[PDB]
Amino acid sequence: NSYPGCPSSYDGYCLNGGVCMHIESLDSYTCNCVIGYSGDRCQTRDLRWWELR
Repeated sequence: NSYPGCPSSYDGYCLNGGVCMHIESLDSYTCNCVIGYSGDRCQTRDLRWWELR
């Protein structure tokens, strides 16, 4: 499941320019970036159309 969360236990999980979101798949926290950036946060500073509709 997906859940909006991102404590200060990490450290700007999202960098470059991305939002922070908590996951329920394993109670893990992820992040979302934008074109030229994505993955676990914004590490994947690449393209790869990662969007639908």
